Amino acid sequence: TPRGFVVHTAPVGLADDGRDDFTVLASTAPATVSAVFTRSRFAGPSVVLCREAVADGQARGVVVLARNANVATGLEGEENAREVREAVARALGLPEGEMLIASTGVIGRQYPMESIREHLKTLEWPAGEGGFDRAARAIMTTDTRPKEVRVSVGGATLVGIAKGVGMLEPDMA
Amino acid sequence: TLLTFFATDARLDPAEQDRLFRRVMDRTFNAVSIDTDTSTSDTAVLFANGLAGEVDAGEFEEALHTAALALVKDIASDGEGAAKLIEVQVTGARDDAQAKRVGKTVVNSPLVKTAVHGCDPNWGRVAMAIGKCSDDTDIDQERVTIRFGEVEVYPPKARGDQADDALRAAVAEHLRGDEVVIGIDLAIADGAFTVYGCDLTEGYVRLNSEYTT
Repeated sequence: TPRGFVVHTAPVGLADDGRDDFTVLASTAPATVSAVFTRSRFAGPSVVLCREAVADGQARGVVVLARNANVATGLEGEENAREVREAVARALGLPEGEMLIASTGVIGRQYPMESIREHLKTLEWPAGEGGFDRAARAIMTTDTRPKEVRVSVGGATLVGIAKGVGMLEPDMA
Repeated sequence: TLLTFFATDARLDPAEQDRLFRRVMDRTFNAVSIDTDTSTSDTAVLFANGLAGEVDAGEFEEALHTAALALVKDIASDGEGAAKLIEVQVTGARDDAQAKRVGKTVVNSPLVKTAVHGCDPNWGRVAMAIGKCSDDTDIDQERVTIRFGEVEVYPPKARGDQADDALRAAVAEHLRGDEVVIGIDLAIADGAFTVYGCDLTEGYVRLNSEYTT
């Protein structure tokens, strides 16, 4: 519902079920951003990069990958996270620091880069807006159902989507 | 892993927004616990473009609170394996931060969590739970109250077991709903805080045993 939001979703073989598992949520318009994150000693590289992206309180989107958390995947894992984050920004004609990355799923498992590579090469701006439903499904792992919520305030709309029901007691800052 | 992202066309002051986002985040997503296992990857973001013009930061903070909170209960109802949502409401703490510390200890107690699952009014476990906060030496068991739904099981007024027998039965009734409420007063100062979680089912064990997640 809110203006200038578009949603990209697709299967990338994070699990082998052909389920949408790769989301890009972006804004056709510059967005001020507010965000908090885990403070884990095994913070994944997706997190480090986000903390960096939001440092200027200025960000236009997030690419989220579900069914692989990309954590404790050493230098390579850090390299794929740079790679996925940069290539999403780039496919969308956006500056790097204006795009964040978030990844959920198993620990200690390398991305299916071969597969993500090929999808990226097709990635482009979804026409029309909204689709937060697709995004709420596409991020979901041990969740039995999607989680969406929408509110009107003073002529503007605010939507939210969430996920997680295990490995869950956030302590974010 | 918790992931949640919020998107609005509201124009807001960037400063007031971060500040606003933090206060809602601490009351909601920072107030929920399924297994205590704070992931490696949590991420909560809000995107705000000005596309619809200037909203009252106040109206917005309310709106967001209402939103994150719906998603939070939604998280706890869906807790891996869960049959029941546990809402632990703490008041009378020395400060808010103790309230939540006491809240969290309660909802994170396996013994509490299983008692709520089995519908066994084993409130004494909620006593053990509070007791666990052994560094808070101003928690006085003489002054502390406990309730499940609208029934106070502690402290014992009078003598014997008949007060506890009836009303433990009343607790067993309230437990049968899909949402259990634990109320706890400390009688110290005005610290208040509600935390959320869920019963610990056997589904929880099967899921996290038989699958790799």
